[PDB]
Amino acid sequence: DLSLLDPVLDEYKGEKSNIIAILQKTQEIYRFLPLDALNYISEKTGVKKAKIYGIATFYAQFRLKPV
Amino acid sequence: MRLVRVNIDNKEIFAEEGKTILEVAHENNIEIPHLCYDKRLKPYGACGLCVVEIEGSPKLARACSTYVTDKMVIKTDSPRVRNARKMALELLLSEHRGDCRPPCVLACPAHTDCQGYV
Amino acid sequence: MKIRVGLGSCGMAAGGNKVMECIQQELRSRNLDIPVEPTGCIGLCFFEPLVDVIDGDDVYTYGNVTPEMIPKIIESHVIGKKPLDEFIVSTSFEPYPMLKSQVRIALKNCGRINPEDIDDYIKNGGYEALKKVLTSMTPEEVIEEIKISGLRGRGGAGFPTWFKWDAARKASGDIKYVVCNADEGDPGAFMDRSILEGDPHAVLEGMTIAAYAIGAKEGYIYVRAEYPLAIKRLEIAIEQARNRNLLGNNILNTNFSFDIKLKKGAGAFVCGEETALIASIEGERGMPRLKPPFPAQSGLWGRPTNINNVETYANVPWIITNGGKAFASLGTEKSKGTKVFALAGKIKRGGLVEVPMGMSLREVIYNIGGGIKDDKAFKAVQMGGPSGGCIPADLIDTPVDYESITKTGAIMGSGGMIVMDETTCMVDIARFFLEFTCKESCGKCTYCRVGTRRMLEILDRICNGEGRDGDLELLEELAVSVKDGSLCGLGQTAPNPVLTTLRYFKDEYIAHIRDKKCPAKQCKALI
Ligand SMILES: NC(=O)c1ccc[n+]([C@@H]2O[C@H](COP(=O)([O-])OP(=O)(O)OC[C@H]3O[C@@H](n4cnc5c(N)ncnc54)[C@H](O)[C@@H]3O)[C@@H](O)[C@H]2O)c1
Ligand SMILES: Cc1cc2nc3c(=O)[nH]c(=O)nc-3n(C[C@H](O)[C@H](O)[C@H](O)COP(=O)(O)O)c2cc1C
Ligand code: SF4
Ligand code: SF4
Ligand code: FES
Ligand SMILES: [Zn+2]
Repeated sequence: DLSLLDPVLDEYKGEKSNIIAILQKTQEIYRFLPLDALNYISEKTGVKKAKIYGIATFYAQFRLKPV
Repeated sequence: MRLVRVNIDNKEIFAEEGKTILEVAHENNIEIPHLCYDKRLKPYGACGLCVVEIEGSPKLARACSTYVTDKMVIKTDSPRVRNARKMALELLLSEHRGDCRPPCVLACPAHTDCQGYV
Repeated sequence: MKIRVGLGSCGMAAGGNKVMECIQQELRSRNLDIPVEPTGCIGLCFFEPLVDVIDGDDVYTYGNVTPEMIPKIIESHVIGKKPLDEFIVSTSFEPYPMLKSQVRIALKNCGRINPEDIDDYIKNGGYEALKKVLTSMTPEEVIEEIKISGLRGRGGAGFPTWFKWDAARKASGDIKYVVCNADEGDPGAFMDRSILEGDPHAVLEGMTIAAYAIGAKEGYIYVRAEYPLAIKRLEIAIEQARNRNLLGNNILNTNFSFDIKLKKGAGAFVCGEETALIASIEGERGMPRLKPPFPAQSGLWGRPTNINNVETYANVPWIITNGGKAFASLGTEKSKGTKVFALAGKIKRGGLVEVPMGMSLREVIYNIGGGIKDDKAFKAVQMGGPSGGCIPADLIDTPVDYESITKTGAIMGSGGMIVMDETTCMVDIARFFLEFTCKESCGKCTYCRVGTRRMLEILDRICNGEGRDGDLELLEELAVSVKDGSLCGLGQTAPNPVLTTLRYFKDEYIAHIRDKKCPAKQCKALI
């Protein structure tokens, strides 16, 4: 699913400096950061995909595998 | 503008303000190692190969970021600088998986470029 | 009567939530109308869960309170108007000896008030420093007051705060920020988490005074997202303060305007660094940038920002209300004021301690900490955290001070002193904290990214006994090269354990590598 992230992306829109909060919300929702969800964030918010993956893999709290 | 008077490797230089030590040394034929420096990009400071010893400063200063000031004495080949660069290069090599020359070249007593002409 | 329950993160896991629920149910059963309010950690974490009953001015604390013991407390003190004295540990008549040798400035209201009530902080003299600043003061006078007070550091840095304020306010630009460093990267130190959960309004008042002294109109608090109680308390405090016109635009009917937004870090040790904090707020990975361009001159989005710890912000309002001279009369000549430490390890009584600067480490370990657990010999203190050093037994008399602690190699750091006995082996401890720092590096510069790993494998080879010759000299040279070559403070303070364990406990390493055994008998591979 991708509509679950629709409220979050609507709350943190207008500024591309809130990507970590969106990633944390996605981590809470899906329990992990699937590449399709990261793609949806990259498309909706307008931040480059490499930045998304870097900020996602920087922290040990973010896991990219299903739990 | 003002012409700053610096001294790099016992050679007096009249450089221009707002210049980094790397640019001054490049334009005055002084070699400073650098791996993470490009003219079109802002300084990074990762490799730490361009460290130079500046008189009056306790720590080695990166030549890619430090700006030349007036009355600056810079030593780019002091033993402290050489040890720092050697340790940085050893640390970089510790995680390097490569082959500078193939085993065919190394086995030849004349070290002919076997891979090249093959 | 006024019932208060320790509801801080500390009490929560201890069972404070269940204690509060049970006491509310008991009061409902006996149809008693008593105000039950939460309160933060008072420093006696080992006594939690804690219940404090207030009558007039006197307070009675019940150590290790339990739901089954609540009805006895209600029927004795609340109903019978008679102290039980069988479970009461401390009272206003006689404070606990752990709290007699502490002076408290940052934690003065931590654990004695209601965090979710602005009026409770107001009635304790709060938000009067802000009024005095707003009416009969000017920003230059605020800089001068902080400078006279000698306040500095409190994040382990030790830099004068007045200098940062002056640099921020003098810097070019019409928009300036004020940030608060509340990301406690060191696991084992919770001074500012406790301050945010217990007394969150001193942080706001200090931030507002700093913004007045600097010329800021926006504020940020960088609190980790792993502190949910701290975030909740901070949000409640911010909303209540905005209700009283003590925050937001037009504070106290003046032209001064200041508002605070909350940033939740994902959680990373290096993100606590100023520059990495700035990058994380900007929305990028926490990679520290070069220092000479300073946040006071170019921080968030290129505009001057003032980044300070929670403790210094908490000390600011006390400085303003009592004057700089009163603050400067506490501590040594180099370090003024009080400092907060998190005693842990083999100490008898762990928790938070606010001690004057210059108080000897032996006094903190024995007089305040209660001595070593099980009365064993005291080997070393791992001061500063994973990037601190092991101050040995003979240096137990080095006074608490930035200069005096640093002269021994260690750093003030996150104030987390890990007390250790003669049972602990030094090689494993050095390898333990170095492993953490190597895991927490960001990987930008070669010296910290790969040098720390080489040190970790060298230490592992030493501990396993499989180390070759030349390991000690190579390890020392690697540590001093990483320390003098790394870019940020996480690499320059990364080899602090090793170096310190090579200055006082070289013989431990030598016996580890040559005799293939450890005197402390803690290495599993050698027992
Ligand atoms: N809290 C922890 O868990 C923890 C962990 C490791 C280290 N530490 C401590 O924190 C320190 C971090 O070092 P750092 O590099 O962040 O501090 P630093 O010594 O580079 O400077 C500290 C502060 O001084 C300011 N400053 C310095 N010169 C200035 C100038 N000319 N103008 C304006 N501002 C100026 C900096 O901006 C910063 O706010 C370490 O030395 C260590 O003792 C704490
Ligand atoms: C790895 C690392 C972690 C740090 N963590 C903190 C921290 O959690 N809180 C803090 O106030 N400073 C921390 N610092 C120090 C900051 O870089 C900076 O010195 C601090 O925000 C200055 O605050 P002060 O002026 O109140 O002393 C850390 C530094 C490093 C290198
Ligand atoms: S192996 Fe290749 S990349 Fe590595 S040092 Fe040799 S030439 Fe350079
Ligand atoms: S020392 Fe480590 S954490 Fe600091 S910038 Fe270098 S690689 Fe990153
Ligand atoms: S060229 Fe790498 S630090 Fe300057
Ligand atoms: Zn051992």
